[PDB]
Amino acid sequence: ATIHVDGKEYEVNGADNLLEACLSLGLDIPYFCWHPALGSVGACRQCAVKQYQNAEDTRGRLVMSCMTPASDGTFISIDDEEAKQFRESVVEWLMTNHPHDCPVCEEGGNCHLQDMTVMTGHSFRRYRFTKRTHRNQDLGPFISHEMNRCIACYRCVRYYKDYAGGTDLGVYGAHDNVYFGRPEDGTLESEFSGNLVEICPTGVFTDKTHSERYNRKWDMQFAPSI
Amino acid sequence: FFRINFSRCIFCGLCEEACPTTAIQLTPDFEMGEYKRQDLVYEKEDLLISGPGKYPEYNFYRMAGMAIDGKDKGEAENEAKPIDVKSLLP
Amino acid sequence: AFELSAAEREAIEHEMHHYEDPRAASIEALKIVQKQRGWVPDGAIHAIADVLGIPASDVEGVATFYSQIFRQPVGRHVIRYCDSVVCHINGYQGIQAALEKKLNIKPGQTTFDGRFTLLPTCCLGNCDKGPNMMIDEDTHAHLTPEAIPELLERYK
Amino acid sequence: MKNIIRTPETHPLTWRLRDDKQPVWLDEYRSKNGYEGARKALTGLSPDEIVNQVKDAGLKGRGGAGFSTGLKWSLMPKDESMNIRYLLCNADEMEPGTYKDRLLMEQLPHLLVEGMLISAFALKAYRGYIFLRGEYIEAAVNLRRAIAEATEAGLLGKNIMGTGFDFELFVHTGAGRYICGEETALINSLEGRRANPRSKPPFPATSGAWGKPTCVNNVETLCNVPAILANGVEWYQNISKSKDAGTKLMGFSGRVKNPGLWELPFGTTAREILEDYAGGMRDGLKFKAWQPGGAGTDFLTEAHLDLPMEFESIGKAGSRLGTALAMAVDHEINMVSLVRNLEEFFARESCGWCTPCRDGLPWSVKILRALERGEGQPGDIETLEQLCRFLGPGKTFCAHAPGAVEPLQSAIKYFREEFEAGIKQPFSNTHLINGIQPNLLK
Ligand SMILES: NC(=O)C1=CN([C@@H]2O[C@H](COP(=O)(O)OP(=O)(O)OC[C@H]3O[C@@H](n4cnc5c(N)ncnc54)[C@H](O)[C@@H]3O)[C@@H](O)[C@H]2O)C=CC1
Ligand SMILES: Cc1cc2nc3c(=O)[nH]c(=O)nc-3n(C[C@H](O)[C@H](O)[C@H](O)COP(=O)(O)O)c2cc1C
Ligand code: SF4
Ligand code: SF4
Ligand code: SF4
Ligand code: SF4
Ligand code: FES
Ligand code: FES
Repeated sequence: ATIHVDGKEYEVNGADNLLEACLSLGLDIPYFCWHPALGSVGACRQCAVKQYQNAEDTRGRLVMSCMTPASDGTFISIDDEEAKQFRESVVEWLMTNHPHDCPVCEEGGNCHLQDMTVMTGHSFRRYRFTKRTHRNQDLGPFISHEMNRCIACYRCVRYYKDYAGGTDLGVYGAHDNVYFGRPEDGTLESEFSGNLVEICPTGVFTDKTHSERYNRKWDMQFAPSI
Repeated sequence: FFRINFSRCIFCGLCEEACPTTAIQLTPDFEMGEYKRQDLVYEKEDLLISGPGKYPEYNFYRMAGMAIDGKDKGEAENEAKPIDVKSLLP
Repeated sequence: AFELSAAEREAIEHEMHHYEDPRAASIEALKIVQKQRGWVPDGAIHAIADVLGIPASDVEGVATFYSQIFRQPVGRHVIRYCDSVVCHINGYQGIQAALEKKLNIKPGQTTFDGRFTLLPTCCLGNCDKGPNMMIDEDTHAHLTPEAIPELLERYK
Repeated sequence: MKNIIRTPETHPLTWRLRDDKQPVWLDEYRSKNGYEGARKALTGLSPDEIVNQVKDAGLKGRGGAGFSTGLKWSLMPKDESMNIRYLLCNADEMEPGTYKDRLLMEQLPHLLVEGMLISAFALKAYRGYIFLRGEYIEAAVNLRRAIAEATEAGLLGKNIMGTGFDFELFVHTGAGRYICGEETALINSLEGRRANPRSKPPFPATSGAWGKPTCVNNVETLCNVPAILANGVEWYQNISKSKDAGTKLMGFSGRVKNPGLWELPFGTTAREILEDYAGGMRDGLKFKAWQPGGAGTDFLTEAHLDLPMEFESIGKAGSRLGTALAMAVDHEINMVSLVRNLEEFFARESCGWCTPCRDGLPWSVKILRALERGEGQPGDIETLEQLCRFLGPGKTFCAHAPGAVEPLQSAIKYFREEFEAGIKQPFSNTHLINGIQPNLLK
């Protein structure tokens, strides 16, 4: 298929969505709820681009790139001012309730929310009201739970339930008090519960074993091993 | 632990600028000459003073959402009380 | 700790007859347990999940998603006064003040004797006859703040 | 206007109502030409012929959006391997200012049963569910009694009218969420899940309830169906000289002399509804605003009162016809407190799925509480306008938040003075830190 991103012509797979196609081309689009292994749902509303009907269309329409197929003759703009404004707005709405926790958060320096907050260009707070807070759960020896840092992107439940087949993690509640966790305190039962520490784009689910002897990601010496 | 190699330190103040709790500070004192270079490595017992230094009131843990002793959930600044997910209110 | 009664289980299974997937009876099962006990307790989530063959995480998520499935203990009668825009225009705030000053509780609370639980609800679909209230199953329309102490005396 | 004679030709939905507001049961219903449309459908019409007849009659969706019902019915798949089809009646009706379905299912439940029967025969739907809100106790009782009576009378179950068509009707009472009225979220709640909506395409016509083809229709649309099939297409297009065929339950509510609900042809102006049927406003109250179709629609002024209650006319005025149950705001009602109440409802009835509604309606609620308390700060009205802009159609997952912010933008557009009078404090969201000099942005 042929797409035109900001006037530049690209050749992509027409069976892909625009978010994965544009990420494969090195273009940067902020996203939270999409995962390459979990598919697209359109929850977080972060990946907005502006789609035009044809080359000679100026007004466009904001579409969600993870839920839009990368069909032939597609015309999108990532760097449109309205699309950029809306992506910054989505980051801002997530930031309204987010705890002031980065120095005492194991995800810091490794945080996808930190990266996307910086990438959208949002650094000025104009929200003056209170933040919602949540109690934490005890998820066993491996996973540490901090529900304050959640951005309600539904990646954990999608992974743990639809992908890993686990049964003891869910989403509870409603409008802005949605809670992601177990129905009660106890150890997470799935053998693949550890991948929540990399599926979750925030510091809600963290490596408790690493949190015992924590160091930031830039301080690690890494090697490729088996 | 916390250690600073003062034989390497250029006293540029970037650490104090980067501290988000205002724990680390550069104080107006320059008498730090030493006989041995190993004694220029200052551990935490050589750095932790008994007061707030140049910032007399700031407390990062009064602003953080993480629960510590003496500050439960919702007790920090600009924070609502935790609404239970089993609440009767809509 | 929690044991489903026989009538509850039979009602849940008879509800499960009506649907293609037994998960579709989760709301009705929660309402059956709630009608039997006033509220859905903690062990009821696992009991309903065992009966229906779905995880307790989904039953808990359904119970906490819906506002009329009470996951905390309530009073013997649940007063539900309408909050919405037409009852706001018709003056539900006087009704709320009368209810609070008679029951000595805020919305979302239960009286000390366990007799009433005060709750604000959304529109009751009775907007031309507002302001509207719902005690346990009965809808009361054309409310006035002077009728509250008489209307709450027929719910012992 | 007390002199309202309800003939069956001009009032097809409410002519068989009783004076004492008791429900009309099966013998009384069949006495007043009941199940004649069902008999004609099931004894002399093909299902595709009924679909084409409803499409030619111009029946639009009476649930607010105004989509054509024949076009919705024609979008079911033609594959004969899919024969587990479902027909759903959206009896949720959770919109504030909407009370028409309660009247229809409390006093004429057999009208709904006959409409579901005809529509299920047209759609070749083997099963039918009435997704009813849990607060409609008497509607649930009457619907279950009417379903039992129609089953005992051979109008439901197996081999209806000798045709061989099997149709089973159930009543599913909900557990109180406004988002459950959304058709995809209605399907999700019917499946026993959390009532988060679904993205479309796929539409429920091809992949709906339990994956099977599904048709969700309002109570009033299915109540319109039997009159269409018992009197014909020409009668249905010859009762109103408007682009919207048929009659609609309209009505004014809120501090009018006669708050209520009347069945009127399309093209009836809101002024004559308000003055003749509702009687005008009460004593010592001045008309300042009105919402044409429920809590999710734009406010309109007194100059808009002369517009005919159609989809196209109100659409050109900056609002939507909606459920056509208008609400009148008198001069004593502060617009900021009213819009605060609306946004509080819309924020706490969010399903939590998508970020703009979930985390941008509470921000508007807190701003409106501050403006109501006189604690507003500069930036608040512009923040409300940006919230209206970025919660519009296509920015959120479903249409809860566009309809949520429609009253907000209409009130800021017309009654901006009250919002501006809410602002009294200088802007500050940061306290002073002692040793650090603040960056004084100009
Ligand atoms: N209690 C009530 O009656 C309430 C009514 N509403 C009204 O509901 C409306 C919003 O509802 P939506 O679900 O967003 O309506 P919509 O405009 O998305 O579609 C309405 C109907 O047409 C069908 N449809 C639309 N386009 C279609 C297509 N291309 N292919 C197949 N089917 C298609 C949908 O499946 C649905 O049944 C507003 O007009 C609002 O006023 C809103 C809240 C409460
Ligand atoms: C948030 C939301 C809530 C809705 N609630 C209802 C409802 O309670 N009842 C209803 O009939 N339609 C409701 N709708 C409209 C439905 O999506 C759908 O248009 C309708 O139920 C069936 O279409 P119809 O008008 O052709 O009958 C709602 C839509 C939205 C976006
Ligand atoms: S989740 Fe990310 S943004 Fe939030 S406190 Fe942790 S590091 Fe900071
Ligand atoms: S806990 Fe993490 S993965 Fe789950 S919804 Fe919240 S931010 Fe997303
Ligand atoms: S950052 Fe701090 S410790 Fe490092 S050289 Fe500068 S003043 Fe010294
Ligand atoms: S707009 Fe978004 S969060 Fe709000 S009810 Fe719809 S899908 Fe749910
Ligand atoms: S990544 Fe597309 S909406 Fe979340
Ligand atoms: S607004 Fe209260 S009954 Fe509708």
